[PDB]
Amino acid sequence: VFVLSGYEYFLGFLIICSLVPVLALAASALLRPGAWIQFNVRYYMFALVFVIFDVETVFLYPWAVAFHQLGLLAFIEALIFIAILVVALVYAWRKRALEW
Amino acid sequence: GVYGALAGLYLLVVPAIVYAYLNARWYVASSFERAFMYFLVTFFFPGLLLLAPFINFRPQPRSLNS
Amino acid sequence: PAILNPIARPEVPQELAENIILTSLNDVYDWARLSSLWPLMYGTACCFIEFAAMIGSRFDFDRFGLVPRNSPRQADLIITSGTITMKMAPALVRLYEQMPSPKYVIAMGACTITGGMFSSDSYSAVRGVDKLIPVDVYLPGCPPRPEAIMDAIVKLRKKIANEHINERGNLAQTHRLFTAKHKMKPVPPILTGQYLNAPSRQAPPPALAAAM
Amino acid sequence: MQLTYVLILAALLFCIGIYGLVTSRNAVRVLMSIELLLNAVNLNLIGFANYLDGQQIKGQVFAVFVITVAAAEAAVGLAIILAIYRNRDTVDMEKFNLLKW
Amino acid sequence: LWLPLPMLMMLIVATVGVLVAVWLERKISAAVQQRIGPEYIGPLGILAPLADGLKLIFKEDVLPANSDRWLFTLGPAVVVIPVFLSYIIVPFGQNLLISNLAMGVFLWIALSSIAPIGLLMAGYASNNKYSLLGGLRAAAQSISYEIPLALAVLAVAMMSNGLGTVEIVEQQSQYGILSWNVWRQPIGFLVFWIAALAECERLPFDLPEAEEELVAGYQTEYAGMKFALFYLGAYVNLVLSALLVSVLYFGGWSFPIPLETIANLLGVSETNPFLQIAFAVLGITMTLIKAYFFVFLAILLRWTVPRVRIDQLLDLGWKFLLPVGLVNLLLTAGL
Amino acid sequence: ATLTQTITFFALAAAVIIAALGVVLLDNVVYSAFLLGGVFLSIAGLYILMNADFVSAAQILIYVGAVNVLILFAIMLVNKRETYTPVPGRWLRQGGAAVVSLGVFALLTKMILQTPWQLSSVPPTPDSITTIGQHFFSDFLLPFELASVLLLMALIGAVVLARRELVLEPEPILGEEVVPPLELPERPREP
Amino acid sequence: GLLAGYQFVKDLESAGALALFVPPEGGFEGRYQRRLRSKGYTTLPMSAPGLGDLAAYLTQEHGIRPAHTGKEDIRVYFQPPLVTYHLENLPPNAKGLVLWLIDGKRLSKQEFAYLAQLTQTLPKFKVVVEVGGDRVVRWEPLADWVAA
Amino acid sequence: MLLKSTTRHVHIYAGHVVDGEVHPDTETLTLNVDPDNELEWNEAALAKVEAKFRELVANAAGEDLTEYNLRRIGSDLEHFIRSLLMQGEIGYNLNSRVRNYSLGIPRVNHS
Ligand code: SF4
Repeated sequence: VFVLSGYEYFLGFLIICSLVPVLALAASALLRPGAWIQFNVRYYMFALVFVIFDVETVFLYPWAVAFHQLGLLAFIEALIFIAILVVALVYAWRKRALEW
Repeated sequence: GVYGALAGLYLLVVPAIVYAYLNARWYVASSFERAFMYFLVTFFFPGLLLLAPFINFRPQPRSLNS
Repeated sequence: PAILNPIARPEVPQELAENIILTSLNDVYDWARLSSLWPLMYGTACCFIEFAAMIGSRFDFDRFGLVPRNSPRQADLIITSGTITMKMAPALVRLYEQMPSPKYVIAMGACTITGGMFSSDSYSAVRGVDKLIPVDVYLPGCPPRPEAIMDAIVKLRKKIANEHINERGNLAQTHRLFTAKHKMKPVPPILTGQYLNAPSRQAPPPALAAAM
Repeated sequence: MQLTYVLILAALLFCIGIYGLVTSRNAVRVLMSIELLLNAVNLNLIGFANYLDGQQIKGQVFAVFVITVAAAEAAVGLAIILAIYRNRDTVDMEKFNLLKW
Repeated sequence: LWLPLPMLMMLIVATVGVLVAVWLERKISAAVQQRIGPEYIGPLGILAPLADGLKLIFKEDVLPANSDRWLFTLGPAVVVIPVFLSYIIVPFGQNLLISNLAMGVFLWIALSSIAPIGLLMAGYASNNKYSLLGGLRAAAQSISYEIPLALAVLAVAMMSNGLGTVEIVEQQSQYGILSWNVWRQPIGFLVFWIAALAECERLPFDLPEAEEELVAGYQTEYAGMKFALFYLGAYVNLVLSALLVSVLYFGGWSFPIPLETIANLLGVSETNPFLQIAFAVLGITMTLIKAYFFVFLAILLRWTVPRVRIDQLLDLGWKFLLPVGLVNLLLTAGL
Repeated sequence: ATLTQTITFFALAAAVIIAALGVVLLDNVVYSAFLLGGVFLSIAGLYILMNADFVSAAQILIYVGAVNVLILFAIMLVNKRETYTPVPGRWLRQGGAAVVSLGVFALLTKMILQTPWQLSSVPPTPDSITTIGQHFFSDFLLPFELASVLLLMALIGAVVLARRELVLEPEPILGEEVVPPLELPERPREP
Repeated sequence: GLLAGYQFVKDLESAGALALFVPPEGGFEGRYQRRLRSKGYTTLPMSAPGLGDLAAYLTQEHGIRPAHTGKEDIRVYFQPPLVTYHLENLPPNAKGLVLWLIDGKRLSKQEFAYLAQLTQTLPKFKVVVEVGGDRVVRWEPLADWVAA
Repeated sequence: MLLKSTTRHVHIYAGHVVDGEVHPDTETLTLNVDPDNELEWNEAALAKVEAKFRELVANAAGEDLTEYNLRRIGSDLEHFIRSLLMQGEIGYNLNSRVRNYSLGIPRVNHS
């Protein structure tokens, strides 16, 4: 059974927008005639702070949608999650993590 | 989508009026008329793209009265 | 003989036939190329200010459709803007080889036509850039006026519209390769990337600082 | 597609992760092969939630916490490889056998 | 072959929506330098987006010498497919919606996360030194401006009691202009608008290398049809981000009674055949009047600010836009 | 209208297992790392087919957009152009792993089919972002608060194990007997 | 207008000496030297101010004096006459050639009629002297233009 | 390093060509005459320059490997390619999209 509504057009639009590059690059195919990067650990360090904060955003999306049907006790409990991960953010500035 | 009644009101007859309006008051229009002028082009653009190579805005040849 | 530098007769018949539709779809090919040709932002000598003045306000560059792109992969047009010496000669044919295949170099100024004032006696100027790359439109003047550079683009738009769609086999380079083995002694390179931290600047040498 | 065909997909997606966990010689390809195991326990988990206990999904809640652990285990996991690469300038799992016996 | 009528009518207004934004770039940016803009093609420049893209097809899309082949070609096809798939969200019109997904402002931020891989497999595969330095820098810029943009949508989803983008714009349709979300979220809108401008616009991007920290960016070794996907695929996201500003905050398809005088950006008389088609297509598309004000704004904002360097570009997203994005979410809650 | 849910299942189930063999068996690791997004997107295609609209949209954000970008930065940082290709290192212990992995797979398939599952014919997902959020703050509350403690620790630890020691690399702090900076004091020594 | 047929090919074989009035930005002139060249006519686009006296350049051999620049002698390069040399190369399986002169508005009125009275006295040879500017490209014979 | 000499009719490289991607060697020299096809060649004169190319590499096989020496060979090939034209051996191309006649104009011998 598939009780999701609105996804009938998602499978068709996934194919047609995928046919935008593969057919246009084929429509153009019939009309046309001391190597070092330095190991600087900031590309990793900017991406680690993303993963810790791309997960925080995911955890707050059930809270934000189902907020005004939960109440105040689910706001005190959801404030502990934000206030702790603010200390993760102050730790990243102070320890020169996201300095670049 | 209407077949030929309301489509021709958007695609052909009204964009042909704007091209008369675009030729006349484009460089001499005021500071208020110019911002409204960019809105009709950003709205009738699939209409104005059809009658694009039929109208040429090249200046009229002078008479050389001197 | 009979004629010095003779012209080879076209033995191929050039059967360039088409209907009305394929020459209507050839008008769309040729219009879309002449109307939006993007110049490489190339400039060496004095005839770049004459071309940089055309990017600006008093003469609009992007009015014929010319948006300047500063990399040879995106751009197609290249205006040879200024004197090419013996250095900057292979850095320009490298700039010409790395372009998509309808390129259309134009020359510009008296120095890329014949080496204008540097034809009489200069020991390093390539006299004319047609010794290096094929030029579509010449343009004399020293410097050309910025009204005159937009004239040579007008002559170039007359050259794009002549171009036939099925003659695109000559737009690709040929391969007449050969190979010979030399007996030259290889040498180490001269210009490695050290100027400040070279171990020749930190201290004066002995047997000369006594009388210094 | 029934419940059974998701599980044999998850049981096969597990054992390619096992084969990469034991055979791979790059230190980073073991971390990608760990993530295959932490998806096969997700594909098992939502598939147990759709056909069993569909009204209150206890599996799709438990499917959320597996992603956040494995995202936090690969953020820790690559910090370790990047501490080794600054000391031992290779990433070779046949070069880290110096604590032998 | 696209037998859905709504799916073809959306693919045209996602295609003519690009050529508006290309032409508007070459005339607004030529107005603010006191020059004409592209004349001589079309009437006054209307065929400048057609002819700039049509010449990109007819060029030899050649590779560099020692490059990866399957990731060069798949480079642009990962940047542009999720910004083309995420047009399935935007419901312009009262009597038009392509698909009523039960989320979709969360599916848009999900799909816009795949684009840093497309700048990575293009910066790596073009295979010179100045495209890894430019690819790892372009990837590390969509990273930093993504958490502030996802928390601006968290606040406007708290007020809307859902993520369905029809249910968002239905909460602003009860009072016309009194209940647009900009008046209730004046600090979460600038967080949306600065972060969306810092992921697709041309002021905080290293592609014009007049600063020479790299050669010409990550799209240096690209040419032809592949370059058209990096170029005519950047304005696809400028329109969609400007659409979602005028969907989330400013009410999509919402406006009071049109029965007014001649000063309503229209003709002269009251009941003409010219205002009935300026109403009925506005009764089909009301949002692309609003969505072409921020495209007009984002082009005009390009010449307003100076080119901020990448050392201070990521000192804006992490250190400013994210803490303001947090305290806006608590202020949108009770606290 | 139902066979297009079966054809799109087996086309996604073959999108993962040909990409899962790609992340394991492929000779280049960057081609191996990019295909890991092919696993994570195709698995996210299955979650929509299993009526899990939120868990799919949360997987493209984390696994493709955050984890897979974290993998790719952590491979452009280590290339070093020195593979050294010592494939016959000591023995053929890559065939011994093909027996345990094929052994676990044949073990699990015998378990899957013969076990009677009590599948219910009720319609699932009454708006599964509302009944997944009334779980985070009633029942799954203490795993939700511990996920905050786990993620803060994962940022304290992953910073101090990967950051540069540009504060003081030559720091002889003190001494009773000699200890190198940022190392455990038990010096290596062979009996 | 927009869709041009092949009337420019039959107008040049009829009159013999055309006169094109093209827009002065170029680009739309050359779509008529393609229909001309698709029908077997080759095209030699010369320059109108660069040509000297057209008796000495088109039908006679002329001494092009190179730039000696003080480091040479006064050389004389006797080029072959252009119209008879570029016609002997082209085989008779195709038609003749044309002289698509550009910037033709700086030729004197005597040299217009000499390009008119030479295209009849020479068989299978035409001229298309592009002269003047107009809002739309339109043509007429050179016989009517010199009397205008 | 790929030392080279790129004139219009002559592209002397220092290295052997392995399917488009040139690899720099120390022993070999690749030469392709007329990459752009301005002169219409024939069967004989594509073999005539090999009597000058392999002569000039062998006769100058005692000097260094610099781009001043790869240019000094290429400035002698392009002065042999011109001596083919002034003897009338080869001729210009007429299918070519450019017509600038870079090696002098066609002229008759002695008026
Ligand atoms: S000829 Fe004179 S003005 Fe022109 S580029 Fe050379 S030096 Fe500059």
